[PDB]
Amino acid sequence: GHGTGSFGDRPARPTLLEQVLNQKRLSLLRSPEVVQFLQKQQQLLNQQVLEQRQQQFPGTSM
Amino acid sequence: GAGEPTTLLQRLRGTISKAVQNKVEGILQDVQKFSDNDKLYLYLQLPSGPTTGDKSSEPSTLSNEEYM
Amino acid sequence: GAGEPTTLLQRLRGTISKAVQNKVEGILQDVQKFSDNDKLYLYLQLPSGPTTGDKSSEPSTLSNEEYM
Repeated sequence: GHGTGSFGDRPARPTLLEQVLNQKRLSLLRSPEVVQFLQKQQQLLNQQVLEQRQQQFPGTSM
Repeated sequence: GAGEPTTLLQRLRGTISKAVQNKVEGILQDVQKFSDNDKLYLYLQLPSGPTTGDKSSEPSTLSNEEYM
Repeated sequence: GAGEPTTLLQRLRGTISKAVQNKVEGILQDVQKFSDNDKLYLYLQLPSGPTTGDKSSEPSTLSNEEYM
């Protein structure tokens, strides 16, 4: 069983909630060593990706 | 609340801390207490109550890009 | 052991609990208390077969043809 492919959130924006949550996901069983390093590694790559924001105000076609 | 223990990095560098491991298992079970999927969505995909983006936070250079 | 009105999934579905958020913060400060890379190597130093199938050397080319 696996959740369908729903596009919404993205790998970025580190937060407390997202920490404990994402942590358990990668935990699988109950590995503190993995969930630890992984959690940190994820946060790092998270900040890296996602560039700055812009305006973007198109207007063409129907 | 007395005594003079060592540092965390030190006690850890020499060997894993019982509190660290135990703690991890503590919270892990806390959430596991209920549905992991149902909650996973209710959390990671929270509906976000009346926050209006932290009262119009309007981020800029708080944390997104910098260097390397 | 205190009370527990309504179901757990629902009791939380309405809104995250303060106690829960608290624990989360604790863990964050826990790992952050010490470097990640430094501890990474320190931990691996322990006997637990770091090999692991030679860093997972599983086969995987591509396999895909559609012409004649």
